[PDB]
Amino acid sequence: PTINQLVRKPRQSKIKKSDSPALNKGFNSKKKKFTDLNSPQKRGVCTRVGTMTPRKPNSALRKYARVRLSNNIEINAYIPGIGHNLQEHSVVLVRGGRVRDLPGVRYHIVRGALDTSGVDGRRQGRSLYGTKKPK
Amino acid sequence: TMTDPIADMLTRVRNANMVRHEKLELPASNIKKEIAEILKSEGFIKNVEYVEDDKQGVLRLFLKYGQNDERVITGLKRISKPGLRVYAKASEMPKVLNGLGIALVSTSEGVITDKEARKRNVGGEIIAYVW
RNA sequence: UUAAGGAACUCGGCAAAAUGACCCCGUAACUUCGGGAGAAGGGGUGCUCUUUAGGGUUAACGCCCAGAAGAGCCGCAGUGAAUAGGCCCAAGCGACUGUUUAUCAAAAACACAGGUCUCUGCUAAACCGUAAGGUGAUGUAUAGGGGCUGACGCCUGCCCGG
RNA sequence: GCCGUCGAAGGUGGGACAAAUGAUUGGGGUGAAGUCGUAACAAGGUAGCCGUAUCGGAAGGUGCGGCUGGAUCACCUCCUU
RNA sequence: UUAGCUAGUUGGUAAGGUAACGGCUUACCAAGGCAACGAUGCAUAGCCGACCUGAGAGGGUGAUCGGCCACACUGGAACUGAGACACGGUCCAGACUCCUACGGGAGGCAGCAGUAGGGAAUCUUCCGCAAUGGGCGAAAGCCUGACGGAGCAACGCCGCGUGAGUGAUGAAGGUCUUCGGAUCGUAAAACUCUGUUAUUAGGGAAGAACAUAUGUGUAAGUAACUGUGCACAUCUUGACGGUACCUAAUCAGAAAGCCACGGCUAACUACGUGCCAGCAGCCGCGGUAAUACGUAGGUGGCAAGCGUUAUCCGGAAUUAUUGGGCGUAAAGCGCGCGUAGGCGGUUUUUUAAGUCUGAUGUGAAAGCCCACGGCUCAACCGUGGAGGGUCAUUGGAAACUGGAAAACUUGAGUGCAGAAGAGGAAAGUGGAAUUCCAUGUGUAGCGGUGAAAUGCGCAGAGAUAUGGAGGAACACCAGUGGCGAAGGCGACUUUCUGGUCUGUAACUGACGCUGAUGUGCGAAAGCGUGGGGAUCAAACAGGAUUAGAUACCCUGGUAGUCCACGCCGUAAACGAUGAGUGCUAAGUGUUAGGGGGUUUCCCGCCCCUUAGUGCUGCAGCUAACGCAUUAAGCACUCCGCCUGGGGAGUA
Ligand SMILES: [Mg+2]
Ligand SMILES: [Mg+2]
Ligand SMILES: [Mg+2]
Ligand SMILES: [Mg+2]
Repeated sequence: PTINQLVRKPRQSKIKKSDSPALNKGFNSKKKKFTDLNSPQKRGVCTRVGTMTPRKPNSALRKYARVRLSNNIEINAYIPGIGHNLQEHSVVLVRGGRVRDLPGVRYHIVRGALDTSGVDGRRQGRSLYGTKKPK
Repeated sequence: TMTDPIADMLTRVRNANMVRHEKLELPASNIKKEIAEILKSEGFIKNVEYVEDDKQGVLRLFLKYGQNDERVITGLKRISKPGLRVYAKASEMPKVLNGLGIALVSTSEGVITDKEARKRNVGGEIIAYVW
């Protein structure tokens, strides 16, 4: 607005937030801070494999799993793909990405880097779902 | 109370263009007549005629129009206004409207068009665009 | 008086011991802003020598009064003996401080300021008395008597058949 | 060698700050076609709505004032060719 | 949603201390100091040159390279010394690890490597002192995990290629086919060249090498190059590395993939699938014929790289100085008095802080950008340029802002003569009406509803008449009329008393506008204390309707409405439009005034001019409705406010 009314206040903006709100890290041990990490991926131990539904108007049994991470928090993840090589207690890596089936998940694991084994029922997007080249 | 005379002059001017009657009245001042001579030298004005009585004014102007009655400018405004005064160098100055209009400006040596201010390599305190 | 331990005794820390004076630092919650609060906790204190502030009293002398600074001495211990507060947190009951069962109960009871209802138009009502008489009352409904409740502030619901 | 000042660490204590935590508990968001009712949307079937007070299982009702963002019907009066 | 902090604090005196000044530190006198221009306290953090992005203003970060700083297990102190309060030094205390004959002793990789540990994730326990720079020395020379330089990582940037020309048959073969044919397709096969690169063998062992010491002559100085201190000449030095590079020979044989194909987006067909498995960046696909799922074929993009995830900027004009808005879409406080601050009418003279201009210095180097040259080109390296400061110093200009001085009236205020008004506070007076009671009159219903009931009534109601009390409100007038800053103010009269409008113009001569923080007034309800209590009427009771109705309807009915002193301190406090100034078409009524003509007299009619007040309307604006001299138009100043909705005006 008027100029001195902009002088005597710093003209503040509309600061964003995080979209993958993993504490980043946080410093589970030692010397707790916790910030900052900004890691692109994290390992974590999964203590159950399960499945739910979305809200309307979509309907499908989406398969998910709740997981304790390195930083010792508690979050949820939908695993993608046909078949899931996992169970209780199993380690697994994590990315981010939200799906609109519901809240109660805004992440999803990656297939093939660790215990979650690549599914070779694909040939087309083999670069994902953990697949390696067939011949 | 009038915070600013530029507003008085340029606003009676625009309001007079939108209606298109030739003549117009206003209390005088030193800068007003100086720049009015410049506008007469632009071609944006026909003529002026000073007149005097208790105490200032009235700087009387007669405006100008085409035979098809098109307004010779399209636009107008100041720049250097109260609160936020502004200045510009001799090199830094703008060439309004790539060359058509003008940018009135004050100098250490008088009030002039912008062109004479870049040729002379003397800047100063800008007043107003017009175009 | 009693080493070691320190409420294990115990109905219960009953009693006993510990604290205790002066000055200085400092002093939370909560609060009806007054307090709580000496909160708590913690420190110093002896005699000599030196130097200095001083105030009252006087012509002045000196007579009194009670501080500071240093420097030293001693002993385990310097308000050396005696007299002189134990504290913190939390809860119910009661607001107080006060009185009470003289010779077994001192309290959560009684009263208390406040609140409320009802009575009473003046030799007023109530009352003591047989009656005069007198209290109430040198009073005159912002006054007097009776009942119930008990500071504060939030509140004080339904039923008029008996 | 002894003594004195200064001196970190440790010890005693009372408070400030912050985070995790706890029986139960209040409110909120969301989900199965849940049960009860139907306040609002037109005059929403008692016009609504803002403020305040109260009562209610609850939306909400009532009460005092205020606005039309109001309608069946009509403005005192003024404006319009 | 951090507003008071500080006592050696702040100032002085003296001394001491330090390389030096200094509350740096002691003893005394003193109570100052800092803060809305944000002290303090709180969490976060090494900074800068620069890097990324963006057209640009700007936004984000502080890797490598270079400059400054602090640190060396944590913490403290001091010696040596020019310099340290010491990174591979001590002394002390502490934690930790370890040796011990148990008395006691030892140590410190955030140096290079390397190990474990955490983590999504970051390498060889390399060769060498040839070069450059170090340290000692007279020099040779020695030490140099600095450094030269090899090795691992597609981590990134740059570059070459995985062959090229001729080759149709539209071969085989795949897929599809409306079953003719189309498609992969000069693609293959085949023919003809090449061998960048690779396989082999030679040369090169290219440069990076300049050197110091070693002999010759030459000048300064010495009595004496006898010896000394200096420019030419030869001798002699490669870790990398037998490298790079070069030269000849050999074979198209070793050397290609990833994602996506509904749109946004360049890129379509068949099968399976059937609201299932699944995709998803958005919008959304999927329930038997999916171009969106999975499979195939083909195509597009892209390339030894490609996709996803996390982060930053852009697009974002979605903090809007360049570059926004507030009638209704989020958004103008309820309104006022006024401080600090911000802005400021005209003319003249001056000043030179701001401003403009010129110069001197500086703004390290590297980097960015431009020109050039070399590495085969590029990357890269160098050179040189321009470039960059809110920068210091200094000479000039005066229009503008600013400071100082002199003058002016048009803004504002004071006057003088006037006009009006429900403007406010207190007291006083009066009529109707409701009600309560009393009395006279007189009987059987009143009152209420859509229909009823509950209630009042033979104790004679209601109705009717008289007079009495008592509280509250004031019919007509009243009108888009007035007043006031808003909330608000309507019986009348007195006392006190605030502002406004016109005309006037002598009068002072810019005294002004806005207004954070503060201060005060503020509907109705609400609260305290005390008085009053006629109606009206939350809560409540009863009746009725109703499936039910603690709701509408009806009969009663307390607080309360009322007064006074206090308190809260809000609203659809609305025109949902901040204040102030100035300019721009008319018409038409209205309210208080003013000037003039006509009239015998205007009091009547008309024309004009001020101030508020309403309606229709252009220019113009606005998304539209609409506003239109009482602007939502044209602009300036000042203030307040908004940045998706719920969560929530909650905690
Ligand atoms: Mg003990
Ligand atoms: Mg005990
Ligand atoms: Mg009593
Ligand atoms: Mg007017």
